[PDB]
Amino acid sequence: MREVISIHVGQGGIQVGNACWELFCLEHGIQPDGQMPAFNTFFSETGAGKHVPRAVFLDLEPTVIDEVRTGTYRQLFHPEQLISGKEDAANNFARGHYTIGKEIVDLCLDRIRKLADNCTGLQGFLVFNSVGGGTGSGLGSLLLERLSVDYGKKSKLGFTIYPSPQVSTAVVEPYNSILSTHSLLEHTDVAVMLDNEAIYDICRRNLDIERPTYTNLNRLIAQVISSLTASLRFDGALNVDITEFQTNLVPYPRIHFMLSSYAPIISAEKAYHEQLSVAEITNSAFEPANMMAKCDPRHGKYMACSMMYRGDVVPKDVNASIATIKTKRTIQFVDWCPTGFKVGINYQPPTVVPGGDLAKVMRAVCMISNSTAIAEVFSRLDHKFDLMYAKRAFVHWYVGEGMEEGEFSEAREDLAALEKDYEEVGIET
Amino acid sequence: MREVISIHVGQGGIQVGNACWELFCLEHGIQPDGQMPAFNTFFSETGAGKHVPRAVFLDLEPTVIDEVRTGTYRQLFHPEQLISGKEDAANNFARGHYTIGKEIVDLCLDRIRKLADNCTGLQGFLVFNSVGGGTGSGLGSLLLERLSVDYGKKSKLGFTIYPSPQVSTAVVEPYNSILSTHSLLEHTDVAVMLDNEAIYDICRRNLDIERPTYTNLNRLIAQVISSLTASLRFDGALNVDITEFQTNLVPYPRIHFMLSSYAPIISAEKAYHEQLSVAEITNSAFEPANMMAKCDPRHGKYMACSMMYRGDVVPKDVNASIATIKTKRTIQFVDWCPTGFKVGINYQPPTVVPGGDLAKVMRAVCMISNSTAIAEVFSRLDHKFDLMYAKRAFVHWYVGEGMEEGEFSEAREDLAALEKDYEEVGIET
Amino acid sequence: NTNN
Amino acid sequence: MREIVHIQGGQCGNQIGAKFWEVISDEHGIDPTGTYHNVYYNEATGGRYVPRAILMDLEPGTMDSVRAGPFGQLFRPDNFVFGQTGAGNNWAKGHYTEGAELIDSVLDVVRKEAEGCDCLQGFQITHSLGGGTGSGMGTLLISKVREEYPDRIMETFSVVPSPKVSDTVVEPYNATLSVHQLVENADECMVIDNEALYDICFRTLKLTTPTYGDLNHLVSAAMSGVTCCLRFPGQLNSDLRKLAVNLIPFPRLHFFMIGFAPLTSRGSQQYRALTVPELTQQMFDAKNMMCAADPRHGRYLTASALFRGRMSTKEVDEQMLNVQNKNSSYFVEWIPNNIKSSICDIPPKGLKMAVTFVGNSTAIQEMFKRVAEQFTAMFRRKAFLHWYTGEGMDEMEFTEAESNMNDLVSEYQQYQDATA
Amino acid sequence: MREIVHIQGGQCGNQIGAKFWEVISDEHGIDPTGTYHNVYYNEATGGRYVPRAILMDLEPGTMDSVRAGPFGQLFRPDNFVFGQTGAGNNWAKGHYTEGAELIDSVLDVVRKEAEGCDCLQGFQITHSLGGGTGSGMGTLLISKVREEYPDRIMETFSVVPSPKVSDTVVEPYNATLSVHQLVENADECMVIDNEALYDICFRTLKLTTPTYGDLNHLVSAAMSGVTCCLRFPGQLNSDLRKLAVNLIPFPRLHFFMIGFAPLTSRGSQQYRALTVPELTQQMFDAKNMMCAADPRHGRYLTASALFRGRMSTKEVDEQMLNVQNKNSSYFVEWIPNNIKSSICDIPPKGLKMAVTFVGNSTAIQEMFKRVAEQFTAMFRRKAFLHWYTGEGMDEMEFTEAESNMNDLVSEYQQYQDATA
Ligand SMILES: Nc1nc2c(ncn2[C@@H]2O[C@H](COP(=O)(O)OP(=O)(O)OP(=O)(O)O)[C@@H](O)[C@H]2O)c(=O)[nH]1
Ligand SMILES: Nc1nc2c(ncn2[C@@H]2O[C@H](COP(=O)(O)OP(=O)(O)OP(=O)(O)O)[C@@H](O)[C@H]2O)c(=O)[nH]1
Ligand SMILES: Nc1nc2c(ncn2[C@@H]2O[C@H](COP(=O)(O)OP(=O)(O)O)[C@@H](O)[C@H]2O)c(=O)[nH]1
Ligand SMILES: Nc1nc2c(ncn2[C@@H]2O[C@H](COP(=O)(O)OP(=O)(O)O)[C@@H](O)[C@H]2O)c(=O)[nH]1
Ligand SMILES: [Mg+2]
Ligand SMILES: [Mg+2]
Repeated sequence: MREVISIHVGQGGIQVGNACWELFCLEHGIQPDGQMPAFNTFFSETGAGKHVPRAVFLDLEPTVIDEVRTGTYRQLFHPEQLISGKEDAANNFARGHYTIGKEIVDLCLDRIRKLADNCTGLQGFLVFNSVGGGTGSGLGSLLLERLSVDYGKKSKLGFTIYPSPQVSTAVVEPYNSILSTHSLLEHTDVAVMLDNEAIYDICRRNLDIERPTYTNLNRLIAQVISSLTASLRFDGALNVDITEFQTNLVPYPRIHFMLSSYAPIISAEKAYHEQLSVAEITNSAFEPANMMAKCDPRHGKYMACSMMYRGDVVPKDVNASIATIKTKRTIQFVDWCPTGFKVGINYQPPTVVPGGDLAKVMRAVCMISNSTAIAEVFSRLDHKFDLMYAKRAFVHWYVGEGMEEGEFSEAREDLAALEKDYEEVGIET
Repeated sequence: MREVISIHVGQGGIQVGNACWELFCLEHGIQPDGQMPAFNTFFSETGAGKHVPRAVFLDLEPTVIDEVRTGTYRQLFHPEQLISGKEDAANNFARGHYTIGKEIVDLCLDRIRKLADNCTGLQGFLVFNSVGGGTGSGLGSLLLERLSVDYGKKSKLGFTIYPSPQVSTAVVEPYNSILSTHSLLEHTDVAVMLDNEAIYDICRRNLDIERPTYTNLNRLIAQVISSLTASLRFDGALNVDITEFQTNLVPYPRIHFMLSSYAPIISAEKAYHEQLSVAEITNSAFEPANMMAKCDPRHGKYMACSMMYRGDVVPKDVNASIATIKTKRTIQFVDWCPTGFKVGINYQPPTVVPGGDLAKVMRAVCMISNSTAIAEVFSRLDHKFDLMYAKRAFVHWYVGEGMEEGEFSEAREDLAALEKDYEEVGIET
Repeated sequence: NTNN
Repeated sequence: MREIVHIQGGQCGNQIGAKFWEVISDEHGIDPTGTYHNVYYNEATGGRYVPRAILMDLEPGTMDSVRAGPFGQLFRPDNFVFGQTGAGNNWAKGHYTEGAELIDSVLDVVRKEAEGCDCLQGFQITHSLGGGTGSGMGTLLISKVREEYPDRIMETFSVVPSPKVSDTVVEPYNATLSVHQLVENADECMVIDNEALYDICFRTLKLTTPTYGDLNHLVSAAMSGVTCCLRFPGQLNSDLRKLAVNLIPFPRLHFFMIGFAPLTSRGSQQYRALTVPELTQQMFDAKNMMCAADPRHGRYLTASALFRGRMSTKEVDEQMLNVQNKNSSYFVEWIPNNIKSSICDIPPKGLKMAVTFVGNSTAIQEMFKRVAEQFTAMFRRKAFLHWYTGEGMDEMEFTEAESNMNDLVSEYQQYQDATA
Repeated sequence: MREIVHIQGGQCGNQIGAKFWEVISDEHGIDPTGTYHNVYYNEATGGRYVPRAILMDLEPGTMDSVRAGPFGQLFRPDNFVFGQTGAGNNWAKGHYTEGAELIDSVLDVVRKEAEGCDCLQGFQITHSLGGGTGSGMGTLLISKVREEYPDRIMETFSVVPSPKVSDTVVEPYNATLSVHQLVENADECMVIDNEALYDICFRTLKLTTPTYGDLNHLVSAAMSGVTCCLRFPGQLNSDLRKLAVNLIPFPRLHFFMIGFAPLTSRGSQQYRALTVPELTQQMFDAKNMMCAADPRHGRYLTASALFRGRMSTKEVDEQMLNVQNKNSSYFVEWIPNNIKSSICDIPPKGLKMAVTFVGNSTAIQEMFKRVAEQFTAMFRRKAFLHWYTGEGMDEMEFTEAESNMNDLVSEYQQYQDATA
């Protein structure tokens, strides 16, 4: 009766969505044939046997969508919910937001409407898009504006892949990241900053694999997403719906950029060796080594922490461990938020994807945090912006696509104001 | 004790009639030999053994009537209902309205009279005329007038293949189309504008056939005809007699030009991944994209909307779905018609044509909409007329066949006076 | 054909 | 039931007619004896078929010409009328003194041939416009038969003189004198000129030695395709009259242009998969038409295209729409949707796809302009004029003919430049 | 879908393009008959394949080549637009006088070939800079097509002559003349020389007699590896426009350097590894590029690296970051993260990895300088000018052309001086 929509726009969004749908079909026990031998949240039964997933796949480049149309999951999805364009985004935000973005987003809205009408208790939206990309920013922002002006009260929670402050996969990330940030600032209620670098040092320090590949990253993000949605999916002692999140972790309607963390993250070599106690698992959840966003949480001060436990969980030792964590001097919250921890519990352990470098374990903690240190990211990112707009580098590629030249300034200006608030909160009274 | 009489004049009429008799014969279990290995509404027994259809097939080019005289149905139609002359219509109205038909109308009317002498519960007539042509336009209008002055009270529907909006199949079309529309204004109670442009679009997108042909077009037209006549033919929890349409959808005496639609016209695959209940089926039935005619109902008001459902249909969902579809704000009705809905129910699921592209499904809807946006079509068509009458182009091929020239003027202006109705009725009280 |  | 007599004239008209009859026999599966292995042929005792054509000329050379070539025994001697002298490239010697005494007889062989049909769709003529025999006799005959049967249409499959590569020295006089009368009592003057035929046969088939047989065969293929959609069933049928209605807006802008498709040589035959858009790109190319007039230099008043074979009608109509819409400049505005289509159901002998394009287009007034240029240049000096004025012709008829030609070209120009 | 056209003019252009079609046919698994054993090929009957390409020259001698060398039966017989006089090493003969006569036919073929596409991603041309046919006709064609298709983008692999190798004595003239407008309406000018290839095949591959065959093979393989990441599935895909943003900061600073990796001889192939560290150490040096311009005497405004095969994105990413923050001086500082990478999933035919290193640097400006050098010493004395002005081309143009060059090189030097 209650369910979520799943949108996957861009390149990285669609790959991580492929991994996420693999994990979802695996957990409930759904085969890639669509026939199966709780799914109301994600799937929908087709009258007799088969299941169609609630999902749309937007990308103007056919290559990845062609792959998924001829991959191992060619039979599951609906042949219309795989919407493909004909030209690349070319990492210039205006390309997927003004010129061709006007062409396919109306088709996306048609399909989304026809997919939501066949639902009853829809709750939110889970969009997936790298911001550094061209269509992952342009088309994503256009779609978000359309959905905001269309539905309204329905929550919206993106999971964006922000560029690392050190590793670079493009040279124009600052531009089409600032633009999509200024667009998404007021549309998506809860934007979880998922970085792409810290996951590498994570899977090098815990999984001990030296040469990791994007597929591992996508599997781990899929694990986080499943650990999140398990509350509406399954039963448990403390069910927490999706409309819970944007209610606990949004102090001010503008500051909502949260960073996540997941545990336990360990391969098989030490799995039997280490004990993985509830106290130690929630201690590893808080160590600054394994936060997906590249930040040292000690720099700032937390504002909200939602911890979701799944599997075998004993609430007494949970409370004891949380108390110890509250007494740790290395972490501390702002003064004006004494009740800092929100907790949910479920009745299901994780599931393992054959090939997933992770190991099977009875307990799992996914902890999301609205904090302050994350601010610095924007700052350093904003840094790059200056050293590009001080010489109008690459600007003509944008001005040639209809986007006004000076608009950048506004966006830049606005982010400065954002940073303003990330200092107006960290101050005591 | 209830039946119809179908006429198929012109070139397109005989084609769609071939397809429609194919569908009827293959639904009632009537072999193409006329022998069985409900039909009182369409066929009739010759005392014993074989069935014969109730129809008349006029043309002037001996091509198509011969092709059906030696095709697959050479031994089905009585050889006296296939009337072919000697010369050709040649796309000019006066050739099939003053010179050639001048005496062929006598034989046609005598045959129609001999048919009606045998009918026992005759309800109405179902003509078929591609007004873009010569004979279906001229001879069609002449036969319409002759029947209206001969019988009278009997209802008279029609299924005209108007010229498409954009694609071209002739150049003298806006002449012999405007003349037929002016001669069809009063004698016909129901005009159902069909256009080969929208159905090409549909066959391209929904039926997934990239290279369609008038065969598939006519298959779909036959499906629409049968889904409309199932009310009389077979049983239904809420039936309508075609004299229903004559009074539900003709508010003012002159305006009766409506557009048809059907659902779900979906391929095998694109329906295999689909729940496809009454809700989705009717929320797609109203879709302006897949209307048989060509217009933008989102840019106009609705005036009356009949919807005949067929198949195993639950009435509660019908009621709720019509409620929610009248809830929408983009679809609005005019002030003088608050109860802008008509429904019918037939327990006969749709029959599939063996070897047809259309997929088999239990629930189907057929919509006949008297709207006010279709008005603009006439204007657009009338538009073309002016760009030809500004220099008296092609008029000598008409004045040479006894047609008084001034006629054009009258029609061209009088049809324009038709606008006085439309742009008035779209205005609220 | 019978070109040549 | 929509039959067509096939009147010929002159040596070129006679050779073209023989080629056309043998090609039609090939399509309809006849052998050179007339046995199977009503619109064109007629039944005859013993299951034989004889063409419904008459063959007229002043010189008996063309008699032995149509006897020598294959399929010469299909015809009947009752339709072999032949003089003795030959007008020898003199127009008036086939229109006033010597030609006259034949046309009378020809009338007879037409009147006991037309009434042989029951529903006659019209005539069709095959002749030249420069040769005295063909031009003169065909003009007089067009006059007589339009006086006789005004209700039927008379296509004139005419071959206008080669504009630049002239083979005779008296072309302009004959062409002008003939066109002056053809513009009155004709309905479909589809012009052909050997310049365009050599252009096609050189730069589209790379052939070795193009003889007149190949040009006649190509014009034969086009001639057949023009009415094959009538000869056979189809998804959307046409005739000889629907073409006329959809091709002329005024009673004297009826001069056409012809094009055939497809045409390639073995090298290009290996490549270029066969598909309707390729056929469109081939037919609507400039140099791919039977008239030495780049059609871009004018506007298409209107143009019909007959397809042969099996295809998808949506593809046909969509290609037509795309091509009339993208190149809107070369087409004319004050008339909309000015292209027309038709589709048959039996393609030619082993040719999966075949297109015949007929277009009334104001890009052909240049041909008449240059022919009248040659005329008025050769007339200001009264050159080679005694040969004509000695045979009852005066010098006023030439001025009348040239002024009528200029009135026709002025009509083309005027109602090309019009707007809305 | 995102299809690409192929124009190849001039002797060197045609040679390299034939070799490139050979390498592609051997990559997609296409034997010389056109069978398997839309980005580049088009379908044809019987499953045959036609390379989408146009071959142009003013002397048809190159026909011999494109019909003798392997994969010669692939191209279309209509796609050979040849002249008869030959430009003969002079630019004027191929851009104002004679090339201006067949350039229109080349444009017609370009239109007939581009309309057959459904999503035309861009253009790519290959030609010399002194070769009259090549430089002249290619530059004229670029001008026309960019004035025709403003949305699409051209990526020309022009092969500039470096003076360290002496080929002809009039190169600087045609080189500067073509550069005057190649920086005008072209977006990716990947320059290639011959000195770099000689130094490569001598001191990098130990080859005995470096021959045009293997040089062309190498440059063609690089040309393929450039865009391969669109011909196959990839983890971080690209196209001909994701380079057109990452590698063009300003609408004229678009002159690219090309490098291929890996490159070794037999013994070296045996005794060495093929991994990210070794390929990276192999590609960022000076003499693994195809430009006789020492890059360590300048900087790189931006540098793209298209990897091919399969690897761990973290590994290549960390290697890029490390090679950047160690070569901080040789890179430009006023821009952040000036490097880019892009990974496909299919390695080439023969190895398990591949690396194409494309660079918008500020070192090749010096190249123009040295060429300009010769220009002055061939213009101050007005030497060898009596072959250009004698063909309609006004001398004045030349002067301002050189002026334009200055601006170009000026920009580069200016951007070498910028800070923050
Ligand atoms: N977490 C994760 N990120 C990815 C993955 N693949 C690509 N990315 C990120 O995608 C970003 C590159 O921009 P794209 O998303 O490819 O550009 P686009 O807007 O989708 O459109 P295109 O330019 O046509 O690719 C990089 O920052 C990648 O880190 C993946 O599999 N997992
Ligand atoms: N739905 C449908 N429309 C057709 C078909 N065939 C032709 N049409 C349309 O009918 C029109 C053709 O004009 P015709 O009907 O052939 O002209 P006519 O009145 O019959 O005159 P004659 O050909 O002399 O008999 C065009 O608009 C066609 O799109 C068909 O098979 N199915
Ligand atoms: N395609 C074709 N053209 C011809 C033929 N014969 C002549 N022509 C041209 O037509 C013009 C003269 O026609 P011709 O038949 O010789 O005059 P006639 O003797 O009065 O019939 C000249 O331009 C000839 O070149 C022919 O057999 N085939
Ligand atoms: N890598 C390579 N370069 C060549 C080759 N042939 C010619 N070049 C260069 O091409 C330069 C001039 O271009 P070219 O096309 O030969 O002149 P054109 O054909 O007479 O207009 C010559 O000076 C050569 O240096 C070759 O086979 N391989
Ligand atoms: Mg992308
Ligand atoms: Mg008709």
